[PDB]
Amino acid sequence: ATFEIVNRCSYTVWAAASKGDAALDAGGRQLNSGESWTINVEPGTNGGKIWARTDCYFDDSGSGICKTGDCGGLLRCKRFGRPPTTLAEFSLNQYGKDYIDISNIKGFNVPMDFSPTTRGCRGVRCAADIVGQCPAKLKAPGGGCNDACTVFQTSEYCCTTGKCGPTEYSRFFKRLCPDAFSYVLDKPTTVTCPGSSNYRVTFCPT
Repeated sequence: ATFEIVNRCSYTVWAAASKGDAALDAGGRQLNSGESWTINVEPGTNGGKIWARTDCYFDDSGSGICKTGDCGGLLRCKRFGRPPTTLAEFSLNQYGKDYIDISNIKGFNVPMDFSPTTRGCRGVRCAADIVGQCPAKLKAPGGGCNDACTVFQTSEYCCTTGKCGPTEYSRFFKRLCPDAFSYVLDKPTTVTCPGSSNYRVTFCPT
């Protein structure tokens, strides 16, 4: 499947793409404002994620640090990034269908649209100003708005027992971005697309 990753933000982002135990495609790249990066994701990929990283410094070996979404200090991510990270999540060719969602379960750093470029399903978006409106206790100094599990590490926020409810913090994210997951047991906002669809992830869509 083809994903075009577009940075419409006014600032540089370092896109990342991983399935948690390996990079997808090159795994990461710098995107200046307006740039587009096209990646190929193997059919059958289960549990892939794309996200943006902000305020990164990398050396010539591709080693460094980012203030949001850092993936063990690498330009080319092999593992998932450190919160806060708005996530585009996908599983492809699962019994004939692709499944896509946006999640705020690991917080929010950059607004995002995640849409098919082929026919037969809808896109999803979280483009509200979550950072600006972030509750004081969830604000990340490096930038972004952490989820409550990351911050407080309780069974209730992290849904460790598999039983948890919405919280004051999850409802913040859900009010601003209803079409994104706000906590682990949120009513799913997954979109079902035809198997082998192609997609575009746009940072700062509005």
